[PDB]
Amino acid sequence: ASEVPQVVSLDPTSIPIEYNTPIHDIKVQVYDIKGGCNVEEGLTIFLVNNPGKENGPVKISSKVNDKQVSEFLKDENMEKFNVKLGTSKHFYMFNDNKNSVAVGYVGCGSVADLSEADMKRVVLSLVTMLHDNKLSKLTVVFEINVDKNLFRFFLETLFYEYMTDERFKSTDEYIKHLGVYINNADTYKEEVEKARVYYFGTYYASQLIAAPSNYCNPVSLSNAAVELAQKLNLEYKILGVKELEELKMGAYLSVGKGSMYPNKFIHLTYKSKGDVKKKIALVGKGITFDSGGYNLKAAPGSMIDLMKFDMSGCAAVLGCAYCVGTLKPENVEIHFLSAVCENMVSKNSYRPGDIITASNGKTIEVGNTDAEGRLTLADALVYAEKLGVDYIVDIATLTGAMLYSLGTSYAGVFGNNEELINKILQSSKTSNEPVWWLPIINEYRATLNSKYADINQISSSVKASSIVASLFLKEFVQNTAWAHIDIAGVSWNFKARKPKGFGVRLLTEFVLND
Amino acid sequence: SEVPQVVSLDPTSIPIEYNTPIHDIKVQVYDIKGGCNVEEGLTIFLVNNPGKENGPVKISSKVNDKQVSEFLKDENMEKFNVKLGTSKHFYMFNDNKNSVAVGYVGCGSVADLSEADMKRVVLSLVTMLHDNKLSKLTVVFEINVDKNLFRFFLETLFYEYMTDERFKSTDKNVNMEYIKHLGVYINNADTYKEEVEKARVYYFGTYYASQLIAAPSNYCNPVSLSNAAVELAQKLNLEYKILGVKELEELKMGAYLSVGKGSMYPNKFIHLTYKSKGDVKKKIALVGKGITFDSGGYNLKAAPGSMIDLMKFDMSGCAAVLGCAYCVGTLKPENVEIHFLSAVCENMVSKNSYRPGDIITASNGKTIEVGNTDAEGRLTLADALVYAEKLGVDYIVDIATLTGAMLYSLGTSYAGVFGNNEELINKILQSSKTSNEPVWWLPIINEYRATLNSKYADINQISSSVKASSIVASLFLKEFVQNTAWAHIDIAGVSWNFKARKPKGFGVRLLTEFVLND
Amino acid sequence: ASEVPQVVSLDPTSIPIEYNTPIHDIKVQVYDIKGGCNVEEGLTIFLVNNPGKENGPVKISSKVNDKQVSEFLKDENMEKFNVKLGTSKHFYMFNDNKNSVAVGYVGCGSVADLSEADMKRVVLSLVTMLHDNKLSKLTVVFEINVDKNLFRFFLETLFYEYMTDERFKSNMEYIKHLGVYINNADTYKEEVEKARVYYFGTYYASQLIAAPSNYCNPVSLSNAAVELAQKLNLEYKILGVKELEELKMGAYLSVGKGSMYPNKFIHLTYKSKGDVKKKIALVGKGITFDSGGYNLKAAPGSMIDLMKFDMSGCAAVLGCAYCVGTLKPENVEIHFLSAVCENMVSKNSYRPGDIITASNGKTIEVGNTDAEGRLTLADALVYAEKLGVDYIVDIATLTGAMLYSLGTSYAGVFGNNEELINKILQSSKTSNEPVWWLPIINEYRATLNSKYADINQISSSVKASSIVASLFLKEFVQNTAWAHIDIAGVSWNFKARKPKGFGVRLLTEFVLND
Ligand SMILES: [Zn+2]
Ligand SMILES: [Zn+2]
Ligand SMILES: [Zn+2]
Repeated sequence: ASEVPQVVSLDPTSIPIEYNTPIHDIKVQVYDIKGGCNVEEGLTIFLVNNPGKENGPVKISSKVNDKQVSEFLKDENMEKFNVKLGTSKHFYMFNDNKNSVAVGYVGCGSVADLSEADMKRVVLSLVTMLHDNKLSKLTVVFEINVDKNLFRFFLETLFYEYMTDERFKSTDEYIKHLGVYINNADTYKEEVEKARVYYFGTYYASQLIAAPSNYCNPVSLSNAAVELAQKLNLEYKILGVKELEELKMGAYLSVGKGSMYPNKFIHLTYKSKGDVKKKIALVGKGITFDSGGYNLKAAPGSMIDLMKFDMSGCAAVLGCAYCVGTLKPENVEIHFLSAVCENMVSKNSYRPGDIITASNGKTIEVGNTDAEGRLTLADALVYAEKLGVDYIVDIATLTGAMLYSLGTSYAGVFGNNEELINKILQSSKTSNEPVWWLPIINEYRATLNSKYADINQISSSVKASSIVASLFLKEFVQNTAWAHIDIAGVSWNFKARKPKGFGVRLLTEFVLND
Repeated sequence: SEVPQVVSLDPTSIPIEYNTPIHDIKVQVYDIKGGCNVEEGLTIFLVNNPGKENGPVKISSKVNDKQVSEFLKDENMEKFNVKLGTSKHFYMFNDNKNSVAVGYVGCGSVADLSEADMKRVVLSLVTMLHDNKLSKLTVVFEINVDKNLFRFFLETLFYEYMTDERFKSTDKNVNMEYIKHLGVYINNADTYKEEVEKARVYYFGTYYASQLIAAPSNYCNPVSLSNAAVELAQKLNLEYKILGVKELEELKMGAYLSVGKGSMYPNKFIHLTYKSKGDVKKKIALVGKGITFDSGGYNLKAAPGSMIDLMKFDMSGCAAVLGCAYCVGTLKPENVEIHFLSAVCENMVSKNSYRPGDIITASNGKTIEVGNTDAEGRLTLADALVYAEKLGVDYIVDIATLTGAMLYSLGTSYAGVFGNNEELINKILQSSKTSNEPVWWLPIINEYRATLNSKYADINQISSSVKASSIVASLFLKEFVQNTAWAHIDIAGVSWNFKARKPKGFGVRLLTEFVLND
Repeated sequence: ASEVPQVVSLDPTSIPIEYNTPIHDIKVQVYDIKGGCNVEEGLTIFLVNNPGKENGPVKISSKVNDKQVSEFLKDENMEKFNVKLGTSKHFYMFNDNKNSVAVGYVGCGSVADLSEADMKRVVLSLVTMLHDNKLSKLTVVFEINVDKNLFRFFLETLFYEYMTDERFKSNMEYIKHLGVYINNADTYKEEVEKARVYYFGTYYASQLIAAPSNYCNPVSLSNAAVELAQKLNLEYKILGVKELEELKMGAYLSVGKGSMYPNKFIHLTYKSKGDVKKKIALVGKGITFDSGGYNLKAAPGSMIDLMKFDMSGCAAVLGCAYCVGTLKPENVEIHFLSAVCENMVSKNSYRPGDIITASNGKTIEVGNTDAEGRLTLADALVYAEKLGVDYIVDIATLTGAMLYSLGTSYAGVFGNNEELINKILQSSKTSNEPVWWLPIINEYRATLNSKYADINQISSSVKASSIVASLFLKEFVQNTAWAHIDIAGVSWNFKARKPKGFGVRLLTEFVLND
């Protein structure tokens, strides 16, 4: 940890982090639906669908251990309501002990197998029932089929969407118990604490992303990474400017020349206690603010105000270290890397046209100072490869063109090894964080031929930027299976005006499945 | 106090002319009933024809000279008309056989002249003084004007006549001489005599504001401007205090300090005070926006129409306040205590600048999410308004070149006024009427307040959905006044005279009248 | 009826209009709150506040005539909920007779004086419940204070927002009963059928606006006006191209030159049965599609896809004819005028630079074909002044600058007569359609001095376009009190994606109170 420089004494010197969240105090109990449902304090919600009958009637199938409640929920009363996805209703009644109880349902539609996006919709409806109601307990009854992974996803999403970030509130009551009734409850029980770990990894990444760039700068972000490593007993090394110069990391150093915050390179290590059978490097893009540099983000739709989110890759990688440090997988050694800097406008900034030398000796002609993420990634990839790992996976908010290709719902994966790419797709399936494979088109490579330097940073002819940037990055991996995840489109949730913490669960499923 | 320089040729003060040639003009008001002596220089009749649009010129005064009277006969004048702003020059020999210049300016056919009408009349008169060498001008009012409008006539004649040559070097105007005497003939002269020296004080407050606004950003920076304010206070015997960065850190003025983080000039907060001898009945804070240059910061002013070359003028609010301090310090009103406040800084691009997305904390403890670094004026004004309210004052009035949207609502002639108290608003509209500086009341629409809701901070600096940005800025400002009558004058559209390529010094007379009226 | 031209046989030949709406089937009853509440049937909603306590607990005071619901409404239950403006909850339960009811509340925040905008939010939250409700009755309990006009505004807004427009389409049932409990119920009763009339005026204007330009064109619009006039027994005349040529309406006819639809000038008249003491012309801008013409709407932000709404003023004037023809004021004669045409790109369109002659003989130099609204209004105003009326009021979606001056909530009013402006502002207050007085600054008039014509259509220097447009219109009224209402910013509800029908209630209040 290093001292964070300040312009004025009011400049903050750390990122505030909440570790002990109210989600962590919630006691979760899972019961088997075969024993019937007890219905007492709090709110009890049934998840009901009607397969094949679009907006069909509600029917409650589980046994309920209360005669008054069973009478309320009989088919004759419930058929006046429907299962349209996301629809919900609240019921109030007195039970067999003459106590008042709150019951309800959320509609899960008429398709038997819910997609990740469907389930999020169900969760959002459920969370509007928790907001503005002081409840001590929620009980959820699954009258719908879900596999183990989708059940976990239900929990993670619930926790994440319910949790509210109030770190930056100044002048401006969570349940204590969650009951779940499900068929074959004993097989779903194992997902509960995994879900709690996954929730905090994602929420932790989200806290880092959402923290503005005066709070979250290269020095305070690397200090947060140190403090994480100390709580988790990971090994850690933060490389500063003198060390970076010695390693000849001139692509990464040039991007950070115009910042008042010194570059800091984050290297965290998890090692398994047993024989190591696989070595992995996870590389996240870490630009704490992206002004564009002398290629300033001034054009309509450039969104300079969103640019604190340009370290979302480093955040996903640190959220992954949290989950890995907590779950403790065997047989694996994982390095978590991020070349952290800030891209600013200064007398000291690198310029359009500058020629700079990366730590593998390749000279690069800078065509646009706003394509800085690929320069910092190029030195981090060289460093990752020198570690002698089996796989290198990077994750980055790299290109705006992602919005035009896959949009805000799916991230793109590119890579040089099909087996690795399949493992990432497999991890997408089991994490329920959607990614789609996109090609590295070798025909475009000639457009990176520089008249003067070994290579151009950008294409002056090809508009397919996310592909061009993957071609550039590929030049910095000589002999290792490598994949690149571009999360520029999926990282920020525009509708809810907050980060998704996207990638933490995807990467962690990758490591654990391996 | 010491102004930092990058090279030794960078200026270390704003040049300021105090004893201007207007101050050397001897002015005498004479009653028209005695008739006009016509003996030297230029004599101009202000003449109308009520009813008859572009009607003929007919002189109504007695003139105590046979020759000049002969020249001014109706038959001779009938070739000429009274269309607003039209003028003519005559040359003749009086009874003492000395050459004499005589003339008229047309004042139209509507016997009640607006502020804009009287401005056209003065402009034509000033064209008659330019490119001529004259020792004496006399003006004969053959029109009806109230006391305020007669004073406006003199203030405007003085301001428009005065030429600002501080930054000329090889191109100083060789042929520029000023009159030494001004005679005015008018009905019931004794009653207008009091307006002469008041006009002279109002002219200078206004010209002084103009000098600071016109001074480029390399002459007028936060250190040199706060230094000029100290000098002004010292000449007037006002109490004064300039708060520096260490004091502003202790006061926790985080919104104001974030704006100046990227500047080579330390933030300086100006606080001057005028206090009447005897009973203080009203305490007022006047707060002026004092951004000495506004580049936009990282939301740089790069879009077509953004006029970054005009942005030395973004301290026009602070100039108005300082010109007001001049008039107040000179005229010495009773029963008031006036605080003249400006949070002065410069909005620049640097490794040190604040960024879009940053969350900063104001001196009242409110956290603010920056959505655009070029909305910097309301961040500075938020901390200045907290400071003003902690002074225990009865009224807070701020004046500011805040939003370019003023050009689309009121344009270049009228300023907009917003506020939280209808009595205060009405006092401002009243002073608008007696100062002849036009203002229009605009609404603070509370339905837009929800668009300032921030997901992370207590409040957003800017709306992402509402385009009525002068209204949104006022709703933002209103959050920094808890329980005091407050009004806000947006002068972004009126401050610069685009036609004449100079400042208006808008606001000095409006604020003084407001103070003196109280 | 004129025949509607068609390019293909599938082109529509009329505007579909619903006259008998489900709102017209609602039986409304108003009871005094001091008597306590009958809650035995249907959905009951309490409007509740907590003055001084930001986000304070809900507390319901009314005595209710049901033991189950009474239990539900006890303080210990309701304090789980808060009063933040627009927040709502509602619960299904069984009443003392084991019939299904539902009960809830809508939060009215912590300030006793509700504004109109505040009241819209309350209504929207109530409407959200209604759009999921199939109980046959709604009871609204006012545990808050509102004046007569605000209560009528509550009803108008409830009816307007509840009603949904399904004319172009190929969960709920509309209620049949509405009960209101409010203090001084006897005085509020006279507001009910006035609200229902104002609601339909506003909805009918809305149906015209929302109808796309292939349904709603100069011929189909003026046909609709004739059918309206017939149903209300108003006098009517539609002026066609040959009559408009005889009348020398050169400015209006030039704007419509490029359209396939002939210009149609609408003139309806209501005349009171008694002595006529005031004569009024209401003139509405009626461009059924504004492409901009050769000055095409191609710049970012020009919103060409919204430009079916450029007949909003005409629609307001026609909604007002409905209300006036229904309510039948005494002592007045009202002329409802619109110069209807469509502004298109064609070999036949007028061009930037054309000099055109208005029906008062003034020659006009066209500087921009997208400032067509004021050309059509110039001839309409001349037409109106020849009728010999006491007051002319025009209403028009005239300048996009309105979004930069007053925004989307308040319209601007400009005029040549202080007393008429005062009556408009007073009607704004009583109709709850907000307007703000803006000046006609005479110093800008010189910017309309054309080198070649009598006058310019636009300024080439002044950016205050709403004022400049008003200066231009003012040249076409010689000696009559006139006011101009610019509703460009307030006519379309961008968040709800539908028209407001703005101006119907303001116009009616103006005519009813004069
Ligand atoms: Zn970037
Ligand atoms: Zn500014
Ligand atoms: Zn139009």
